[PDB]
This record gives sequence, C-alpha cells and structure tokens, in this order.
Amino acid sequence: SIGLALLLLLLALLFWLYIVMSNWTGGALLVLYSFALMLIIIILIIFIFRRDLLCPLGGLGLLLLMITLLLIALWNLHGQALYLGIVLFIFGCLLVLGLWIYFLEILWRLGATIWQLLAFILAFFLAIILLIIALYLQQNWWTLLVDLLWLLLFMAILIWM
Amino acid sequence: SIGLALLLLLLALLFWLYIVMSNWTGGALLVLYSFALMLIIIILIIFIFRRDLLCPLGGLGLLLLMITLLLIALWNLHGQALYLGIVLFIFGCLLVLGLWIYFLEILWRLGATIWQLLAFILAFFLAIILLIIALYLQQNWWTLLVDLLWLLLFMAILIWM
Amino acid sequence: SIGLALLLLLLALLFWLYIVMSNWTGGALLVLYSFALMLIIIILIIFIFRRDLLCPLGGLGLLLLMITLLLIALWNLHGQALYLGIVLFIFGCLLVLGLWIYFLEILWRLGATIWQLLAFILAFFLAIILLIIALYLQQNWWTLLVDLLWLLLFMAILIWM
Amino acid sequence: SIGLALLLLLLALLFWLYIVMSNWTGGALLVLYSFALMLIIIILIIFIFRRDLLCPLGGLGLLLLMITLLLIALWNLHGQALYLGIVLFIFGCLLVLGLWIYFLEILWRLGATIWQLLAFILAFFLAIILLIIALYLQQNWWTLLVDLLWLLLFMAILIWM
Amino acid sequence: SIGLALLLLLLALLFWLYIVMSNWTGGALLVLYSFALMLIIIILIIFIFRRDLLCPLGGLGLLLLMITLLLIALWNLHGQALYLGIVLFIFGCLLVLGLWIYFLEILWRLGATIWQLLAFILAFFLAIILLIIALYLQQNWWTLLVDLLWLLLFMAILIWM
Amino acid sequence: SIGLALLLLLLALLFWLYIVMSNWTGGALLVLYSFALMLIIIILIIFIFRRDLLCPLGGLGLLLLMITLLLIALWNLHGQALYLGIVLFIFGCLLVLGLWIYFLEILWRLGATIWQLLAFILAFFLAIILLIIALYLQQNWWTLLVDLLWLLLFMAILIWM
Repeated sequence: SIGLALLLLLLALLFWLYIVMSNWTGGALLVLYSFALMLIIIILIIFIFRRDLLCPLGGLGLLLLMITLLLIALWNLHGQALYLGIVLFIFGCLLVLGLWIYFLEILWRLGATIWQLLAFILAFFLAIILLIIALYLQQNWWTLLVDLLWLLLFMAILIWM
Repeated sequence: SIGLALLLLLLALLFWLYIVMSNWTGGALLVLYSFALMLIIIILIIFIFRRDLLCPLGGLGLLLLMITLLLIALWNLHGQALYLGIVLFIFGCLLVLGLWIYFLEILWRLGATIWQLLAFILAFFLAIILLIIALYLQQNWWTLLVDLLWLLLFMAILIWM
Repeated sequence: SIGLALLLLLLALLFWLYIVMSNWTGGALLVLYSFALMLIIIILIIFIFRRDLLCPLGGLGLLLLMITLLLIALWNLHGQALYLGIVLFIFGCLLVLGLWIYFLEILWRLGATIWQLLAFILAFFLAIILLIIALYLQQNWWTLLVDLLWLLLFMAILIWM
Repeated sequence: SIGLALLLLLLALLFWLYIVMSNWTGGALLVLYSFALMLIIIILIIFIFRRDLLCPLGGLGLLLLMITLLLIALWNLHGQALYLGIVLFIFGCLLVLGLWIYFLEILWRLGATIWQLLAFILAFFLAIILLIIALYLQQNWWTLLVDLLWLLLFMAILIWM
Repeated sequence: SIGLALLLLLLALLFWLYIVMSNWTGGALLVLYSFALMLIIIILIIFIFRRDLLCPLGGLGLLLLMITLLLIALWNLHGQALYLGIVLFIFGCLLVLGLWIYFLEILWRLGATIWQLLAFILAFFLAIILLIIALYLQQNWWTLLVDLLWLLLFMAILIWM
Repeated sequence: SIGLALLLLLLALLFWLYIVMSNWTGGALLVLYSFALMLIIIILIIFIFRRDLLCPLGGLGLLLLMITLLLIALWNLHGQALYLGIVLFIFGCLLVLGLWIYFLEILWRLGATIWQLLAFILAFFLAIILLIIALYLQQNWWTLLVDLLWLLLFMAILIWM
C-alpha cells in the first residue's frame, strides 16, 4: 500500500520534472502538461497522508485536472467548438469556486480564525494568477516555480489539520 | 460525499463527450485527451463504488493517466528528448505490467478460475491493441467505441468482486 | 387527472393527424416527426388506460422517441459527425433490444405460450421493417398505415397484459 | 426499474449532448432538437425523483415536447399548412398557459408566498424569452446555455414541493 | 534527522534528473556529472536505510565519486598532467578493486554461495562496461539507463544483507 | 574500519593536491572540482575523527557537494536551460541556509555565546565570499588558500563541539 503509493509518486515526480525540461522554449501547452502532472502528484500525496481527506482535496485536485485537460483540448480550437468549450470551462470554474467555498466553510467550522481564512483565499487566488502568468510566459524556469508553489500550497493544507 | 462524487462524474462525462465531438477529423492527440478523460472517470467510479479497491485499480488508473500525459508531452518532440521520453514511457509500461500482474495474482488468490484469468489477460491486451488502433485512426466514431470498451472493461472489474 | 390526460390525448391525436397529411410532398423527415408524435400518443395511452406499467412500456416508448429524435438529427448530416451519430444510434438500438428482451422475460415469467411470444416478436420486427420502408416511401399515406399498426400493436400489448 | 430509468437518463444525456454539437453554424432546427431532448431529460428526472408528480408536471413536459415537435414540423411548411400550424400552435400555447396557471394555483393553495409566485412566473417567462432568443441566435453556445437554464428552472420546481 | 536525509535525497534526485537532460548531444562530461549524482543518490540511500553499512559501502561510494571527479578533471588535461592523472587513476582503480574484493570476501564469510558471488562479480563488471560504453556513446538515453542500472545494482546490495 | 578510512583520507588529500596545481591555467571549473574534492575530504574527516555527527555536518558537506556539482553543470550552458538550473541552484542554496540555521539552533541549544555564534556566521559567509572571488580568480594559488580556510573552518567546528 504505502510502498506502491511512494513508487507511483516517484514516477509522477520523474515524469513531471522531465516534462518541465522537455522542449526548451516550447509552446504554452507545456505549462498545462506540467500543471496536470502536478495535480496528479498532489492527488497521490493526499492519498498517502490523511486518507480521510480524499473527498474535498482529492475532488479539488481531480477537478483541476479535468479543467486542465479541457483547456489543452480547446486550446487549438478556432470555431464554435472553442466557444462551447469556453462555456464548459466556465461551468467547471464556477463549480471549483463552489467546492473551494465549501472547503473554506468546513475549515471555518473547524474553528480557524478569519485571518487564516483570508490568507488561504489570497493564497489560492495568487496561485491562480501565478498559473495565468505561467501560461502567458512559455518560459520553463517560471513554470517550475509555479508548479512547486502550487505543490507547497496544496501541501500546507492537510498539514494544518 | 456521494452527491459530490456524482456531480464530479457528471462533469467528467460531459467534458469527455464534448472533447470527443470537438474538432472533427482532428489530430491524433484527441484520442489521448479522451482516454485521459475516461481514466479520470474510471478513477471517480472506483472512488464511488467499492472504496476499499482504490489502491490497486485507482493506482492502475492514475498510472495510465500519467502514461497518457507523458505520451501527449513527447508526441511532438523530435530529438534526444523524444528518445528519453520513450525510455520513461517504457519504464511506465513495465511498471504498469507489473501492477497488472500483482492485481492478477491477488485475483487468483481470491479463488478465480484459470479461464477467468486468461479472459482478463486477453481483455486487457485487446484493450491495449484497440487503443493503439484508435491512435492510428484519428476518426472519432472509433475513439468513442475504444474508450467506451475501456470503460466497460474497467467497470466489469470491481463488480466481479 | 383524467380530464387533463384526455385533453392531452385529444391534442396529441389532432397534432398527429395534422402533421401526417401536412406537406403531401415532404421527405422522410415528416415520417420521422409523425412517428415521434405517435410515440407520444402511445406514452399518453399507457399513462391513461392502464398505468403502473410506465417503466416496462412507457420507458420503451420514450426510448424509441429518443431514437427517433436522434435519427432526425442524423439525416442530411453528411460528414464525420454522422459516423459518431450512427454509433450513438446503434447504442440506443441495442438498449431498445435489451429492454424488449427484459419485457419478453417478464411476459414469459407471467406465463405465455411460445407461439404467442413469437407472434409479438414477429409483430414488433414487422413494425420495424414497415417503418424502415416508410422512411423510403414518402407518399404520406403509408406513414398513416405504419402509425396505425404501431398504435394497434401497443394497444394489443396493453390490453392483453 | 430505477436502474433502468437512470440508464435511460444517461442515454438521453448522451443524445442531447451529441445533438447540441452535431454541426456548427446550424439552423434553429438544431436548437429545437436540443430543447426536445432537454424536455426528455426533464421527464426522466421527474419520473426518477417522484412518480406521483407526473400528472401535472409530466403532462407539462410532454406538452412542451409536443409543441416543439409542432414547431419543427412548421419550419419546413410555408403555405396554408403553415397558417393552420400557426393556429394549432396558438391553441397549444393557450393550453400550456392554462396548465401552467393551474399548477401555479395549486402551488398557491399549498401555501406559497405571492413574491415566490411572481418569481416563478418571471423565471418561466424569462426562460421562454431565452429560448426565443436562442431560436433567433443560431449558435450552439446559447442553445446549450438555454437548455441548462431550463434544466435549472425545472430543478427549482420538483425540489421545493 | 531521517526527514532531513529524505529531503536531501529528493533534492539529489532533482539535481541528477536535471543534469541528465541539461543539454542534448552533450559530451562525456555530462555522463560523468550524472554518474556522480547517482553516486550521491547511492550514499543517501545507504545512509537512510542502515547507517551501520557506511563503512565498506559508504567508502566504496565515496571512492567511485572521487574517481569520477578525477576523470572529469582529466578530460580537460592533455599534457604530462594527463599522464600523472592516468597513473593516479590507475592507483584509484587498484584501491577500488581491493575494497570490492574485501567486501566480496566479507560476503562469502557471511555464507553466500559461489554462484551468487560470481553473479555479483559479473553484474559489477557489466555495470562498469555499461558505464564505459555510455561514456563512449554520448547520449542522454544510455546515460540515464546506465545510471538506473547502477542504482539497481546497488539495490541488490543493501537489501540482501 | 580506521585503516580503510585513513587510506581513503590519504587518497583524498593526494587527489586534491594533484587537482589544484594540475593545469596552472584552467578556468573556474578547476576551482569547482578542487572545492568538490576538498568537500569530500571534509566528509571523510567528519566520518573518521568524531562520527555520530554525520547528519548535522556530513549532511551539510554532501549538500554543498551536490551544489558544487550542479554549479559545474551550470557553467558554459548559455541558453534557457541555465535559467532552470539557476532555479534548482537557488533551491539548493536555500536548503543549505536552512540546514545552517538548524545547526545554529542546535548549537545555541547546547549553549554558546552570541559573539561566538556571530563569529561562526561571519566565518561561513567569509568563506562563501572567498569561494565566490576564487571562481573569478583562476590563478591556481588562491584556490589552495580558500580550500585550506574551508578545511580549517570545518576542523574548528568539529573540534569545538
């Protein structure tokens, strides 16, 4: 159980980091490929530690994974299919905001201070802005930092509890 | 818990079917996107039903997901990076065969007949050959069938037990 | 409840009689629309006369209505979308056959001679063949006969049970 | 029985989502096809949740379905048959308005506030206007949006009761 | 302490992975850098698993590390300093062979079979030949393969004991 | 155990003395190689004189060795790979600073005057600055002084504890 999970995590990290160095000065899709494997890594970490938290955080990670796959698929579309995929991505973005609000409410019910709540909201929105900047800048030295800061953000949680 | 999982499954199925009907006569990368979407769906289905089986089958599904992401990343590479990604994909393939052998041994220890063991081996290898054919044929009517037969294969399991 | 249902039935028969001899020169699309309205009549007939049989028979009527709507969307759709549409239409037809087999099994469990069961099977397949030849015979008089035969078949299957 | 209904609802969802993106820059007929399968979705949701409510609300769903099929038939017609269809569609609209006000009065008898009644009336009329503008605006974007908004409108009902 | 060692091992893996694919069509110096990083991986693994085995095995790892660093220094040199470095590297090779045969004799004293002894000797010499051919074959493919094969060879040790 | 360790130490000192005055004209790469070998000596010194301090001090020595190897791979690497290499080098330097802070905290807990702690901090930063200026001063005589100062600093930190 534990050994298999660590082996899978090693594979995930290896594949991710290789994808990060693959195709220097590559396209914008590389950032999405790296972010998707970061999401897989985070899902594996939530599976390994605090297995009881697989519902909120695992759902959040898998939802972000689906959103990234949708973005990869609709990136190159140049028609009504692009608009329809945009509308599906909007639905996914509203529902991930809803799940984040639900998780935030559970954390507040646990008894966290309002300052921690605001810090978590600012951290998540800063991570989203950071990923947007990573998409705009096809550079790999910044994609590595974005992905590792996302990993740190999703690792600080599940350790707070 | 259950409602959130069904909502996530609905999103996953919606995103998968849209991606399948996106970009008629599209590239070969579409098949990989649809297959990855189904791997997320199958992860969700194993999560919903028989939660105790999330270790072998969930690990198998997440491993196939990483393999597909690696294939998407290395598809366009035309250098030593392509060969290195091929060597990483070979490692992933050997380890997926190892995990399948482990799962097959657990099933045999449960007390299944040798005919069922051979049927499962043939079903999995037929699914792999199907996916190869789906990659070769960029056609969507066949990607639908290949991915749905993969879904049926991974749904028959976790119902046998 | 009875008054509303009878009003809907009268409205359905009026609409269907209007639509059958509506254009006098339209193609198979008019045949499909008339067949869909006939399926709606059938569903109303089960809901009013017998009831409590919505799942076995009304479910089949609504399934055939979905199949007819998908067929309507499938016509004059030259291109690769027609292929995936054919795949989904085949899936729906397989579901129709499966339900029919389930209802046959229920009828056999209730107790019926094999000759009479074969009579129902032959009647259903003959109705399907009539509909198929009606799609190629757009004289707006054979459609009426096919729809009347469908009504009579469903009335008989409702009254014999 | 319930599982059959769920499988039928899944097939209906697949059919609707395919029809929505069958072809791009499609006519209003595609909008009507998508709306008809949404009405089928509504009927299967009502049957799945509470089978006692299919008298007023199932009748309403079948009535809108029947009206949409009339509209589909009318699009092709251009002669005196078009005028007769317009008159008959006006009769159908009067009957649907009668059923809607009957259901509204039943809801008020249940003890609903006047503000809630006005909100429901406004939501229904806004949904109708949205469907009309989606018929005017021949896009797969607005069509899908109006379909899910109709789904949410029918989700506000069948839940409050 | 143990967590610090694990974090150091993770950083070492990141560093090695990166160096392996720093640039494409790189010289033998990149192969030596990757091999040095693998030797550091070996030392971390030995320290993490059992700290009592760092006398023979840790010395062996440090000795191969030191030898690799000599080779890296020697590649640039071409004069009499190259000859002196060749002599000093020959001394290092004699000393590493002496440690290896000392460890082999200790293993035999533990009660290992002659066949296992010959197999271990052959595996070590095959790994050395593979490293030599990877030096000859300046590719990031074979380099990574030889590095993981050396990792597996050192995994056969530290596990049997 | 002592004999092998002393033999390795003699080999290390001979290797390093050879490598410092090896080329007489080589650039900063020779400085980096000598510093790496000088660090290997340090690790051997920790393993032989005091022992039981491998995690605090030997871990720092091996971490600095990884940093030096990454720096060696970083040189003459013009391009975008140098940027991700800088990112990883910054991560390793941050880990070095963190370990140093942890060891400082351990030393303070053991009990030491703030002036002497500041003396160690100033000595370490002065050694880092000496190494930095040595990379830019490739006269092959300043490297010897920097390495001797590093050896003396580690001797003092080992003997004072």
